[PDB]
Formats: sequence, C-alpha cells, structure tokens
Amino acid sequence: EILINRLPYVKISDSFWPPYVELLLRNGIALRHPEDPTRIRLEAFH
Amino acid sequence: GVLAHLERLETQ
Amino acid sequence: KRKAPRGFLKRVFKRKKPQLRLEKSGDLLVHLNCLLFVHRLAEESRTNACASKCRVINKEHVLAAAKVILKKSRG
Amino acid sequence: AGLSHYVKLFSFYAKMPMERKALEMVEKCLDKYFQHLCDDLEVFAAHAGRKTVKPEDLELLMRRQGLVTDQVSLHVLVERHLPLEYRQLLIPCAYSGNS
Amino acid sequence: MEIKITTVIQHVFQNLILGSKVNWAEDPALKEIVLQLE
Amino acid sequence: EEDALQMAVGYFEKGPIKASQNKDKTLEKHLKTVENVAWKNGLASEEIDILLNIALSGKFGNAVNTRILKCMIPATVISEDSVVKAVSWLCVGKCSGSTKVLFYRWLVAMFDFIDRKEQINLLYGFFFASLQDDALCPYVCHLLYLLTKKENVKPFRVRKLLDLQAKMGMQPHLQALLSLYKFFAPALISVIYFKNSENLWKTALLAVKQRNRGPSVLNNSLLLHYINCVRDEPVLLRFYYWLSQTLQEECIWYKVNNYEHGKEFTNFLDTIIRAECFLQEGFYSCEAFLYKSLPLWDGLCCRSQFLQLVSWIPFSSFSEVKPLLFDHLAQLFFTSTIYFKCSVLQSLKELLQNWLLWLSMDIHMKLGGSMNSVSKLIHYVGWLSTTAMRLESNNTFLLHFILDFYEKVCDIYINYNLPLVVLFPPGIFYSALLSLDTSILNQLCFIMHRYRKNLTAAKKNENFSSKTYQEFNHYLTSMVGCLHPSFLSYAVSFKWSWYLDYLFSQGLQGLKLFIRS
Repeated sequence: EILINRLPYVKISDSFWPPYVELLLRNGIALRHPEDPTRIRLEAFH
Repeated sequence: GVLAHLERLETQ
Repeated sequence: KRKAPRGFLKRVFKRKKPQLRLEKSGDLLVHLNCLLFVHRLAEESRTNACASKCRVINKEHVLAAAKVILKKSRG
Repeated sequence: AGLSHYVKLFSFYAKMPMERKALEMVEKCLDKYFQHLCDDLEVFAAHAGRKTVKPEDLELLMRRQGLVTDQVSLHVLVERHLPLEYRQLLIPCAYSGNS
Repeated sequence: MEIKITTVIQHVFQNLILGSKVNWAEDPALKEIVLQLE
Repeated sequence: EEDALQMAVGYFEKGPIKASQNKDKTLEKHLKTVENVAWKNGLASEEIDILLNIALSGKFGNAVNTRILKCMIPATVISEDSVVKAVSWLCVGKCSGSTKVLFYRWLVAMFDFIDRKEQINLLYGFFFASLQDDALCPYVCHLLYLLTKKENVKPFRVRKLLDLQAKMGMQPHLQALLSLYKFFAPALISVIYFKNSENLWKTALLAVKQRNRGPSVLNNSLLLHYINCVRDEPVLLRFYYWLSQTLQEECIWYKVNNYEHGKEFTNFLDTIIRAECFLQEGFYSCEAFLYKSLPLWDGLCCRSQFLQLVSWIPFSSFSEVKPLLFDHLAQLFFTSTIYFKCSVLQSLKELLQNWLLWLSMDIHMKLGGSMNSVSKLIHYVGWLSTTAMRLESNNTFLLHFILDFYEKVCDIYINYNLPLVVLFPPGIFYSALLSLDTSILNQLCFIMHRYRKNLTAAKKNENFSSKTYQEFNHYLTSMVGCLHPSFLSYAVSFKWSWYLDYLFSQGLQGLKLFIRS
C-alpha cells in the first residue's frame, strides 16, 4: 500500500510466504505484473 | 389533426 | 469458452493409460497443460497463417504447426 | 466432447476462423499430445519414484515444455488461464488453512 | 491524497473480509466496518 | 408451525439426516406444500436462507430443493442478504457452486423485492469479486447489472471487467455489464439485454408478483420541461443546430426515397410539432427550415406537418416574414386544391393564435408596431381569403375554414386583451351572409356576435372607432335587414316566434347569440 501510494508494480519484489502473496491476488487486492511475474502491484484502486 | 385529416381527403 | 471438463480429462487419462494415480486435482494440471499447448498451437498457427498470408487457418498450416509444437510440448 | 471443448476454445484462442477439417486433425494432435503426456507423466512420476502424479510431478514436465521458468513459476501460470474456482484447488490460498 | 488512501484501504476490506475465512456479517464489529460507506 | 418446522429443520441440521427419526424431505416437503401457498416470511426467509445454506445439512439437492422456492412472501430484508453474503463467503462449506448458481439466480430473480436495495449496492464489491469464478459469471453479471450505481464504478472495477473480457469470452453478460459501466463514468467505451433465465422460477416468481398484488431532447418529455423553462443561449443554440441538421439531412433523405423515408420524417416532424405545442414557442430552426424549404415545397409533401410548423413561427414583423414565407403560402395557396387551401387558413388560423398568445403576455410583460403585424397578417389572410373565395366559386368547405380563422378574429379583445378588432372584408362577410348553408351562416353569425361583444368591450377601455364601427354597422344594417336561402331550406323542412323556436332549438346558436344581442 505504501508503494502504490506513490507509484510501482514491484511493491513486494515477490514477498514471501507464497500462500499470502497469492491471497491478495485471487481476491483482486493486488495484481501481478503482466510481463515480469515476480513483482506485484496493488490493483490501483485509486 | 384537421391537417393530417385534410391529407387523407386529398387522397380519399 | 469458460470451462474445464473434470470428467473428460480423467476419462482420457484412464482410457489411454490404465495404470496411474493422478492426484485429486492433477487432471486440472493436465487441463492447464492442454490449455497452454493449444495456446501455443493457436499462436504459432497464426504465425503459420501469416507465413503463407492465408486469412483462414487450413489443414496445411495445422500440419506444419503440429510437428513444431507437439514435438516441443513433449517432455 | 473435451476435444470438442478444446477445438471450440481454439476458436477463442486463435481469435480467427478456421476449418472443421482442421479440427479433426487438431483432435489427432490432442490425442498424440496425450500419447506423449500421459506417458510423460508416467515416466516423470516414475522418475520421482512415486506411483501417483503429484503436482510437482507435472511442474517439472511443464519446465520441460519451457512454460515454467524462474520468471514464470507453476502457480503464476495458473493465474493467467484457469478460472478462479479451479485455481482455488491448485494454488494454495490462505485462510490459516492454505489449500 | 487521503481519501485516495481511504478508497484503497476500504476496497481491501471489501477484498480481505471476502477472500479469507471471513464469517463477515455474523459478527457485530465488521458488520459496521464491512458494508463500508463510500 | 412453519417457524417451528424450520427450527426442526435446523435441528435436522444440528444432527445428521441418518440420526433423524423422520425424513427431512417429509417435513421439508410439508414446508414445500406451504411454499406452494406461502414460502417464507421475512424472518422465516432470512433464517431458513441463513442456516440451511452456510454449512449445515443443506444438501446440494435439498438446499436447492428449498432454494428454488426459498423466496419471500412480503419482501426480502437486509438481514437476509447480510449473512448470506456470509454464504457468499464461499469457503470450506461454500454452499458449493451449483447452489451458488441457484443463489445468485435467487438474487437476480428477486432483486425487485428488497426494502433497502442501497444496502446491497453498498455490498457491490462482495459480488463483483465473485465475478472472477466461471460458474457464477452468467448470473453474477446479471446481478451486478441490476445492482450497479455510480459509486460502484471505480476504475479498478472497470479494469477488472476488461481483464475478465480479455481472459474470458465476449459473453453477452459481460457486454451488458460493460454497457452499464459505459452508461456511467466512461472510463471504458464499447458498443443480451436483461433477457432473464428466472422464467422457470417465474412460475413461482409470477405467483410472487400475484402474491404481492393480493397480499437531442425531443424524445424526452420529462426533460422537455427544462428547455421549456430555460431561454438560455448555449442550449437553444445547441438545439437549433441539431434541428437544422436533422431537417436538412433527413429531408435530403427524401431525394433518394421520398416514399419510405416519408414516414419517419413525418413521424419526426410530428415530434417536433408536439415539442413546439408543449414548449409553445416556434423552434428557431422550425422557421429557418421553413423559409429554406417553402419555395421548394409542393402541396402535399408532409402538408399536415409543414402547415403545422408555420403555426409556430416566432412573430417576426409580418414585413420580414411576409416576403420570406407568406409570399410562398400564397404561391401554393392559389395553385393547389381546396384540400390544401383549407389546410392553410387553418395553418394560419393556428398561426394567429400562436402569435396572439405571445402578444398577450407582451401586454403582461409590458406595442403599435407589434400591433401592425397581427393586423397585417389578418388582412393578408383577409386578402388571401377573398381570392381563395374566387378561385373555388364560393365553395362552402373553404369558407367554413375561412370563418374558422375568423372565429378567432372576432375574439381578439375578449380573449387576448389585444385591441385588434378587425372586421370581415366584405368578400367573405356577404359571401357567407348570402351563402347557402346554415352551418356556415350560424358560423358567421357567431363571429359577428363576438365582434359586437368585442367592439362593445373595446368601447369600455378604448382607426377602430370611426371606420371599423362604420363597417360593422354596414355589416349590420345590410345583414340585420337580411335577417333567406338556407333558412329557406329550414322553412321548407318546417307564428314567427314558433319559427324561431324551430330555429334556435335546431342548433342555430350563433343566431341565438346575435338575436339575444
């Protein structure tokens, strides 16, 4: 959330505990980078 | 109206 | 199309090879494999169509697609 | 059936009209795809020494097909193509009860 | 620049008390925090 | 007993079906016969939709066997939706996807009966994030098509719908939802339609309807009132330019069909005509199209519409509108048949009222040179209507419409507060005085009686007096001595007062108003 607030598309650089990073991905909280899918963005709810 | 009617006594 | 047949892939995996123990959702992995294989088929067949500049995919493009992708998708 | 499902999905995957005569040959392509796969899962599961075919038994196979990489792992590949109620079975979510 | 955070944390409550083991509305705290007023 | 029976079903859920001494389908089927009469009270619908669907017994047949008929008798309440969103929790129990399909079909089918739809709309994202799974998309799409408000169209939802459209098919449900999101804030652009599938439920849902029964601006009438009230510059010009380019393009459309395009143009000119009759001022493209298309005009090409457009022509001067338009409503008036002739003095009859209205409040909102305009219009019609009297050898039909015009010239002072008593030109006055029917004779008599009334009213408040009173006393002494051929027809069909009574009684009301005066 800090990273999206100022923009980022990385925002975790593949943060750990993979059950968690994919948690906020299925519910639509965060989005995978469409090209390099090791970096995450928070879906831009702005 | 009597204009739409007057267009159908021109025919009829 | 938004589906993936649970029954069909399991029936195929049992008909073709009678001795396996494909896991609870392993057939879902098989569906993903075939989905991506047919993705590769569609895209490289589009490339084949642009190779001869044919605006409709035909037999002569699919047979060329097979010997590349099907061989590539072999493990 | 399922081959008819994939040829219809081919229509929405090729984004372009084809011929039915193309579809029964892509049917033989899927039949040979399984004729390579189900004995590729056979030999890969035998390589792991396990009778059953665990999900990592197929992750290695898809590494062989060049679709799993260090950039594109197994689970990310599930995001892009499988529907939600299906990837709920495959990639572990979290409820303190990860699937 | 703050409501734009309040429309971000809000929509990760509509997506965290949804995807988890939520037991969302059978609880009197979240019921006023979920159904978050726009 | 249903509340007792449903709590027994809950007990049937706190324990297994096997451990029960009686079948569930027996007691739940007694409840089902009750549903065939009355299925679930608001509290009953709430609870039986809550516990039967969260995790408990609720078999994907049994929970569905109820869910087919688990709707509401009075209305569905918020607490129904609340913890069934905790059935939408969609987890270890999840009320698995088939019952989810019937559940979202439940909401789609009964979206109309909720006391506070805003509460569910406030729950928009909880169902929007349920769009990603494949099995509920054809039904969740319908639900959000029913739930969508502007506060729920955040750009991330727009991008999620676009991602769903790209990943999945072009499915018409996604297209319908996209149509709504385009109807709201257009962060997306795209160009089936509430075709429901709850028709099978609409056996029960039609019973529910019966149960509730027993137990750019022309085609917008609600918005036409706005433009009626704003005589503003950038809106009467935003609208003028549309009317000019619709009455030009779609009238050039005549030059390629002239037969089938002659029915939408007629039906569009009818909408223009109605909009002007409501808004009550002539659209400034209605005249501007008329001056442009009157010289080119024929007699009968949209005559009924063109000669109602002439009625709504912004009073100009009758010195700047006469050469431009009235010199052509005489170029066709004197060359066309009676059936176009009567359609002009009627057209100009309505034009006279639509000019006199706008002159009455020109007295209300505080003349002479405006006076000269209606007076000259009436004289030019009075010139038009003496030579049209001559073209058709004193045809009674045409002079009937002439008097219908003059039926609105007698009452200028009484009706419109305008001092414009303009008498007959004699070429009509005596031509109807010595006419041959009474439905035109009593017509003239009514007009001149209203002329007596209007002149007497003008004498109270105050050229008119000298020559107008001279001409009306001319039309009086000549006629009052003359008051005869159609009266002779009556007399043949027929003691002077009894003759009168035979008259009078038989419809001669203009004669009544004169004779009493």
